[PDB]
Amino acid sequence: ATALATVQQLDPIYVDVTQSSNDFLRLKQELANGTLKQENGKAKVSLITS
Amino acid sequence: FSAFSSSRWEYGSPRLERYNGLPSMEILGQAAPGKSTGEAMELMEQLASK
Amino acid sequence: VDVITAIKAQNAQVAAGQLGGTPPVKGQQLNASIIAQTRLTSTEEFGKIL
Repeated sequence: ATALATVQQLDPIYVDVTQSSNDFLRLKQELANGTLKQENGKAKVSLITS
Repeated sequence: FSAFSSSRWEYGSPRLERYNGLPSMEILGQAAPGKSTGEAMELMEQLASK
Repeated sequence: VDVITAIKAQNAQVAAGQLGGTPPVKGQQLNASIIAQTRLTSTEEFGKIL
């Protein structure tokens, strides 16, 4: 079970982001009601550091 | 904090007064430049009687 | 002991604060009081302590 060493790749990076469920569902309902608009495909994600 | 809490609005008094142990409110004001204070007091008593 | 602890934890007053409280940031135009968990007032309310 105990690992010997770790090898990591850093050129691309994953970011796992936490959303409250109620806000997610409310925004989904708003988008389904025609109040919101979507563009192309995957939405843009920006970062703010510490 | 948004996963288990809600929010709403209400109406409340920002200043509660009490006189001699009972809830009360106060009106403060002077009299006319050309009349006595006592006559104004009597008329205010008559108005409060209504 | 558990009943006493639960009563002391769920039947207590909490000082919430104020929306737009002191010291405000430049540009705020909304100030209001915040209401939170208050003292229980009825037997039906008092019997729902978990």
